[PDB]
Amino acid sequence: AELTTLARPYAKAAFEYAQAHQQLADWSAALGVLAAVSQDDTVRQLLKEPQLTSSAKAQSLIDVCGDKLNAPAQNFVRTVAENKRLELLPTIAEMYEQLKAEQEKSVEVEVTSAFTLSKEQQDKLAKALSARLSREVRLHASEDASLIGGVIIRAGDLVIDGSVRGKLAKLAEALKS
Amino acid sequence: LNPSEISEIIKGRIEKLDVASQARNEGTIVSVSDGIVRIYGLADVMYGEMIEFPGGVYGMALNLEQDSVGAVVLGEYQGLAEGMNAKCTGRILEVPVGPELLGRVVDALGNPIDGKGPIDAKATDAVEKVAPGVIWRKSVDQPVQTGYKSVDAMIPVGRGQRELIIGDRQIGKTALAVDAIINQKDSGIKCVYVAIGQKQSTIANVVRKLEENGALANTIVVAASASESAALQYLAPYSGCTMGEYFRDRGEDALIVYDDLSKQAVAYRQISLLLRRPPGREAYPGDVFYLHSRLLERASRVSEEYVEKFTNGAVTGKTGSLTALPIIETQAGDVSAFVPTNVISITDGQIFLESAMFNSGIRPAVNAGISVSRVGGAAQTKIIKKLSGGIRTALAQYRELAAFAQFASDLDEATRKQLEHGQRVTELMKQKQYAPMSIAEMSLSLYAAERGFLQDVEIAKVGSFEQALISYFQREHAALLAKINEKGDFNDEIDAGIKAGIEKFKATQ
Amino acid sequence: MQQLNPSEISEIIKGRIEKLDVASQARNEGTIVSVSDGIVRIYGLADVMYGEMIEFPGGVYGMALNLEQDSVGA
Amino acid sequence: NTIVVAASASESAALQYLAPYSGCTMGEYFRDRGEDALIVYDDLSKQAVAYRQISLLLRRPPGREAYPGDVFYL
Amino acid sequence: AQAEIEQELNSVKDALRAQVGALAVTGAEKILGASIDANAHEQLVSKLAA
Amino acid sequence: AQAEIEQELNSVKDALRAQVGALAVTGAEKILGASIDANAHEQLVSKLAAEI
Amino acid sequence: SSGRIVQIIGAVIDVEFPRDAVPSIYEALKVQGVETTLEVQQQLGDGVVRSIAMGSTEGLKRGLNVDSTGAAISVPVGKATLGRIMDVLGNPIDEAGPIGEEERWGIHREAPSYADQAGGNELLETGIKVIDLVCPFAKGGKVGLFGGAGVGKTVNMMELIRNIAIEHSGYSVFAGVGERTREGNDFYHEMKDSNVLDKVALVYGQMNEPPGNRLRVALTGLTMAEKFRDEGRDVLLFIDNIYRYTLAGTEVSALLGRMPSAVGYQPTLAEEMGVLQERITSTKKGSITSIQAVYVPADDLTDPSPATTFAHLDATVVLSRDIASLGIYPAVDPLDSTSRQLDPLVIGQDHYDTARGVQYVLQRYKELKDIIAILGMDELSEADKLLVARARKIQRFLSQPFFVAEVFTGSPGKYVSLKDTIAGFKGILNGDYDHLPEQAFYMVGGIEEAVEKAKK
Amino acid sequence: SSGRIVQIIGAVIDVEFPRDAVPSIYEALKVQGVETTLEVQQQLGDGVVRSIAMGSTEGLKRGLNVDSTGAAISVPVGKATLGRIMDVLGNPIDEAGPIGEEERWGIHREAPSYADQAGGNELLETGIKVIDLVCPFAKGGKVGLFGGAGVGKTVNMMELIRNIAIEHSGYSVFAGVGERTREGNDFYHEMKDSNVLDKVALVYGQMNEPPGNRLRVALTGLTMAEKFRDEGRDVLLFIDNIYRYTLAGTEVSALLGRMPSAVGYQPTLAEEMGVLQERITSTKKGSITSIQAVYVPADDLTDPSPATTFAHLDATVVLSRDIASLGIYPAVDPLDSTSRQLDPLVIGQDHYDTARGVQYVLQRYKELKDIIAILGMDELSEADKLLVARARKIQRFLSQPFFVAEVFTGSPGKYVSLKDTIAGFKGILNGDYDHLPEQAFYMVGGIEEAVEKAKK
Ligand SMILES: Nc1ncnc2c1ncn2[C@@H]1O[C@H](COP(=O)(O)OP(=O)(O)OP(=O)(O)O)[C@@H](O)[C@H]1O
Ligand SMILES: Nc1ncnc2c1ncn2[C@@H]1O[C@H](COP(=O)(O)OP(=O)(O)O)[C@@H](O)[C@H]1O
Ligand SMILES: Nc1ncnc2c1ncn2[C@@H]1O[C@H](COP(=O)(O)OP(=O)(O)O)[C@@H](O)[C@H]1O
Ligand SMILES: [Mg+2]
Repeated sequence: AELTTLARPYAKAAFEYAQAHQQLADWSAALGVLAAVSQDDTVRQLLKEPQLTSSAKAQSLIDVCGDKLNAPAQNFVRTVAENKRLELLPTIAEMYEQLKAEQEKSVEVEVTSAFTLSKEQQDKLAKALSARLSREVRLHASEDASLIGGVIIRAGDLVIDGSVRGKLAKLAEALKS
Repeated sequence: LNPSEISEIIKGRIEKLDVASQARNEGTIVSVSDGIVRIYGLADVMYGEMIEFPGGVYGMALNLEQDSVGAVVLGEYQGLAEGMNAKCTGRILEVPVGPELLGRVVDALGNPIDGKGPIDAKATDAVEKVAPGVIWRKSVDQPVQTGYKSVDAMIPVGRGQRELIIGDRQIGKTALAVDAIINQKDSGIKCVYVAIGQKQSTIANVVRKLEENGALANTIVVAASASESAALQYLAPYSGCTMGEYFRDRGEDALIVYDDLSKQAVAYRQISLLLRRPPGREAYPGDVFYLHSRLLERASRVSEEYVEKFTNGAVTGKTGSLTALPIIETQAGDVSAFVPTNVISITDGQIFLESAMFNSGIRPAVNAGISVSRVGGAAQTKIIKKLSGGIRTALAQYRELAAFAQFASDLDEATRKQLEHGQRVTELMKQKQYAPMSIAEMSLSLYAAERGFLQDVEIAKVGSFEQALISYFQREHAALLAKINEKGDFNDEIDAGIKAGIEKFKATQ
Repeated sequence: MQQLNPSEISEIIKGRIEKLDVASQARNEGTIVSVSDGIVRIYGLADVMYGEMIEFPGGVYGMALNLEQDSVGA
Repeated sequence: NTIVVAASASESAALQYLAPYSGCTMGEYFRDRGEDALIVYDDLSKQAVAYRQISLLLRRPPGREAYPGDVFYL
Repeated sequence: AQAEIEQELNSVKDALRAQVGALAVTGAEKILGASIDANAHEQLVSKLAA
Repeated sequence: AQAEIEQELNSVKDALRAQVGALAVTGAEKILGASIDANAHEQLVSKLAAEI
Repeated sequence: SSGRIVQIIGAVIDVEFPRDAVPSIYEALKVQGVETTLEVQQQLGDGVVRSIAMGSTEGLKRGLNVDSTGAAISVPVGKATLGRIMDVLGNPIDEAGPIGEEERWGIHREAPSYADQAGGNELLETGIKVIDLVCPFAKGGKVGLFGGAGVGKTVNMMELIRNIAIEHSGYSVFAGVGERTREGNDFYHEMKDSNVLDKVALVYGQMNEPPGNRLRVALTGLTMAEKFRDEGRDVLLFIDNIYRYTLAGTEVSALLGRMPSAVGYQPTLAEEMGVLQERITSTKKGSITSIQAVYVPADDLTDPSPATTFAHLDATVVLSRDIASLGIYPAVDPLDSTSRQLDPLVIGQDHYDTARGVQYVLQRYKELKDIIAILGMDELSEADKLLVARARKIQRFLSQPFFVAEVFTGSPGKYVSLKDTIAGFKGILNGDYDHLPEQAFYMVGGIEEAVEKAKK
Repeated sequence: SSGRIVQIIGAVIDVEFPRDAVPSIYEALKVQGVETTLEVQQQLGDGVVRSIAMGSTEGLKRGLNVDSTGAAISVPVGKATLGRIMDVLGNPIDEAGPIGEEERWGIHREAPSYADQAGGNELLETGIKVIDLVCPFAKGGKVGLFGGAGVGKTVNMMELIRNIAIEHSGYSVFAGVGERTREGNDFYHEMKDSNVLDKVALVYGQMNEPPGNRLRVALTGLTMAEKFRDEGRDVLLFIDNIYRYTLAGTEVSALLGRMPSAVGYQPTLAEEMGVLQERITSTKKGSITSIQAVYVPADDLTDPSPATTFAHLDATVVLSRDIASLGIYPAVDPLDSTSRQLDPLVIGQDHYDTARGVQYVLQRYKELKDIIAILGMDELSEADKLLVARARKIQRFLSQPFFVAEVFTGSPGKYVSLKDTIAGFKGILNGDYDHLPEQAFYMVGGIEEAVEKAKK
């Protein structure tokens, strides 16, 4: 199975607890610290040792994380480790962030461009995307010398190609055929 | 020959290019194995939709799981790699349709492979369909003539009938179907020939024999040869069936050949076993009957009310039809195998070709004991239905008595005369490849067999007799043959003119 | 990296967030997770024996035949 | 004049699978120095059965009569 | 024979106009002369089509 | 006819080189139309320089 | 409340619902845009049900909203179904307006109880000689017509419809399950032309349909027959291919997550057969006489689908490709066809003794096939030669021209009474027609027509 | 960028790469520090490719660096391959230095297209009389070759190599699929002693090699034959067993864990046969004609491996022990060998009438030989004795001396044109040479050499 298929009910249980008890930012910081701690190489070598029990792996992760975990997050760590699902801990955190983006009505949008865009240009693209998607948007701008002009908007699976490289590929397909 | 101004087409293409941004739904390839690609993303894709890959490669979405999309590649998969982009097209799987495909050789997606330029089709239609229902059908009664004496006398095919052609390898299945295609060049019935799993030199020889006999301009050829992907071999009969259904839905008549449905079932078995689906008899999938039955139900005759409903009132008072001739290859005469028995349970009769009659020189090779048509004489013309009542019984009396010719001089009179009539009717049904006969010529041969004008003629001079009789009626009684070739009428005037011409042939020639 | 077991469902996991103790449910009681083709898979029933009768609502009875690590097939 | 190599029925399937190769190495000593040797493998069928046992217990994918794909190569 | 004359001739015209159209796309260096003043115009029409 | 198009091919190939620099300008004015006023100077040089 | 589509694999769709609003097993669901009906099979947990579509799934995407109807698939029942053609969902497909029904019934219900069963052995004469001889029928009984591809099953059913319609005055339900659309159009126009359409209700789910329609159409036809039975009437139920219900349960079985049984079948094969077949019976309220055609895959009778079908029936008629390859129609193997009405306390001693003597002579003829093939008839003994002669006359006299087979041959059809069949086969077994040639016994009605055919 | 070995299970090796540098399907990979080549079969995801090793994996570990070549397995092509033995990678396995090639080609390509087919049914003249009379070969055609061992298969192959090199200015490629090492060394020394080694390129994929080598060795030999076809020539391609190619596909598909098809075979059986056989065609530049020896499993012609192979074959040549015991060489059965080119539309009426007359006279002699064996020569009539004399003259005129068999016969070899074969066998069939003795017709070329043989 995929990692998202296995990571779906843990993120849904954590999101339903954090929406029921008004602790959304606490669990988002806790799952971010837990994902980043579980991707470090020394902790990953410790979590693959065969002589350790699952309770000692959960106790080592709780003792490493410390003050960034409240008591239901520690209960969540013991439930994840008892079902042998600790390698899912980045994917769980990512799916939690997706659920929180549907709850606060926001979408994370990546915009790539040929030259640097100013704040007026980002506010203009963000307002057009907020009118189209009916969500508060958050733009993340980046550069690319492969484009000769224009922008490329990526929002989830939605791709809007306004670059002239794509218009050059359309003209090449229109004159080749 | 080549002026420079006629290459200004490029400027006009620049004046019809839309450079506005359009929104797409996109994904990324995760894994490629054996023609099956798993894709992350593509959250708006539909079941059965074409998926665009780079390099002009398309796929079809089969497995819409919650976190991945499985797609089957409609072409060569070996240039596809992890990390490459996938796009939705908005289109359930389509082929171009129209009269512009007549004369052309295409692949399973309608792209031309003959080198004669682009196809300017004005319409596309879906590959996957459900056949029209119970109330929209009409019973079959118009004739389709194959031009063979044994087929048009004994097992007649009508407009809208499904008629299977089944038998062993290399005994003339492609030959009977291609000659049935060539006999439609002046009849108004348009033709589709689908080759599945055949060699390319065999396909090129078939299209050269179609052009040499003047029937290529009436025929669309769809080809998916033996080194293509199994997806295209699986999907080519439905694409050619949509190409025939264009002429079915507008009150016209078409005819399609699937020259191996047995290789299409092998290709669908390959696709299903690579998807790890659990198999049954002969490792075929459980829906393999459904694979043939979704296709052949589309061959039908539809009523005038269906044609008036489809064209929104444009075509009024006309029925349309699509006749099918599927072809099944057997192993050593085993007709009780799983795929042959699945296709018999679907068609309206079958024509069995026997290997022993082919190897003894009885070259159209039709086993009259077990070939049958469910429509029968409702489709036949009047003179052919009247004169073929005694053919099957003469061949029936020959079945067992054909081994008695080594001692037949010490037999009674009725057994000897039944065996002599059986040898004469058996020698009459032999026929060469690429020599079609009209209604009048088969009526002359059937009247020469049925009315006892073969009785004083020996066996080695039967068919030469037939040829000479045809030539005599072409130079003396040509208005009689033009009277018979109108709609196959029979009355006492035609009866008397035929019998007077045959008696003058037997007396003076 | 195996597939999802029948106790990996988010009310059960959210239950374990609210209280880690197994005594949230009694050892003679369980809850139906899944129903398919005469097979009922149940989370809980920690004191059940092989062949023991299980009481469902509506007068329906069942019998446990699979006693797995996380689930009971009846 | 004879070396006898034995891998009996109560020994490990790994030793029954390796015995023909070990006996072949002992026979090849004489071939590589310009002398002549003759070897008898009294059951190659049982060597294939022991290799089938090793391949099925290692969860390698089976084929015809549950033999692995490299039994011809064996 | 006359159909094969026209089909050979059309394959030559299609090959010549295919290589001329493949040469005109490769001359995109005019598009390489652009600055940010046309990029602001391109981002304006990317606003207008959403 | 194959021998005749062999004679005609060189003269039409010499006729096509006077039109391709206009073809790139006709495509480039559709793809980005904000530099159509500058391009009338640019085409007097680089019509050679991109063709070679 | 509303759910969302999370998975589409072929005909099988997974829909996620909220946790306090999960729909029950066999509940109908509706997609909000296209109006595709789904029927719930399984509850997987996590709010997700696994369902089978009653229609085409091309064009459907993940994320579509799905409503629940709160009940099962309900079809119109009663007087208004007569004369009309309907599909699996009860919608009319004959272009004749809406059905003016007064009530609708769900298609899933339990079998009637053991105390509600009705016994009876009153004979039903069919007019066909081999059927009235060796496997006789009863009113309120169950008939299977087993056979391979193109051996006759439909021709025999059309003859059984035509001859059972003579002495029956109630209603009829005809269910086409996975067969030819052209056969449905021919049977409808034949009943409309001869004015018997207003007694017969027609349900059709043919070979052109997606497998949910073929999986559930026989339940709809049986629900209409159950309403006619529970009004206290005597009704006829005809089902062309019951094998095609079973094969539709093959086509969705691995998509429902099941491990395969032997030769790739579904593991719930006998239970789906039992849940369908135990509703077909006569009760104490009213009676159902049922005729069902049963397909045999690759001519193998030990294939599990006919072998599970055999114990659900009162009378079993097995057809043979070898007997039809000899030219004998209706092609019934007399040594493989049994019925429970072949019993001396039902039919009498004379008819039973004639049937046992016919089966004895054909069994001893079947045991001599290889020695007749190798050495010939001449090296038998004299009583063996006489029994082979009487056996070939019995085999020729078991054939019969049919009224529905008049298009195939031109010979007129025959109706033979039971008394003439018993008297003719008794006269062949006693030696009264040892001077007749054997080809005079072929394709005649009575023994007197064989007497007139012998003088020709 | 390079990758690392993450898994070694047998010959199946998984190698992990960075995510922007995953190599293509069928790309050749090289293990650093070792002489091991891998061929990519599948892309599993997360940068990991699953591949088959083209040698022994003993001594390999996880963590070894693996370089990608950027292309498929590339073999040397051209005139430098002639006279040389090569493996599947094109490396020389004779001890004669490097191949001095000018060009290397990859072994995976498509079939020639529909517009690239040459057209017609042009015959390939072999110069052998029984082959050019009874079972004629097509340019671009495929020949099944049947028979056991010791009846002259290798001598027929060397005579076809010598005839296509000297009389038609073409070349030959041998591909030994599952080559026994003893017989390959014997075949190499037999081709040195018959002076035909420099006319043929040899590629062996031996029996003790892992089955991807035995799968791709025919593609290697077909790539060298394609370069020889693209120099404007007519090429012969010999495949030693096509069933070992099919079985190597079965073994490679079993190692990758694919679900097997009917009678144990790979589910891509027809596709892997078609990728090899559709590249052997006649194109507009030149042609490749293939001679492939066929093993039949369990003497079953309806087994899936010969049923997939016989769909591509255009002719069969059957070798017989009984013709070779009579001293007649080559030992081709004229009654059991078939051809699709033996058809009067293909070769004309005259060649067809001569070949069917020879086949009728030999079939009538075959049954009259049993008549003479059962009752003696005095049972036959004057016309039967005349046919026996003409048939023995036909049977001895089918023999022919070969240029590669001059040690055996003690005679010069002969090349016979097709015109002389039809004229000579027509001259025997019309009774023009009944005055000659039968021993003049043994081991000559044309009919005139038999005429000058009957003066001595
Ligand atoms: N009526 C005929 N008279 C003489 N020869 C015929 C006739 N019909 C077919 N043949 C010959 O029979 C041969 C086999 O025919 P054909 O190729 O149609 O067979 P097939 O069963 O379709 O074979 P394939 O396995 O290639 O599909 C051909 O060489 C053809 O010329
Ligand atoms: N009683 C009969 N008389 C003559 N021919 C028959 C008879 N029954 C069947 N046949 C022949 O067999 C064919 C197949 O019959 P059908 O009932 O359609 O078979 P099935 O239902 O088993 O597929 C008929 O179309 C006809 O040619
Ligand atoms: N053309 C021929 N003339 C005479 N003898 C031959 C000829 N071909 C084969 N033979 C005899 O048949 C034997 C077997 O030939 P060969 O081709 O080596 O078969 P194989 O390769 O299967 O062993 C040879 O030893 C030779 O004596
Ligand atoms: Mg039927």
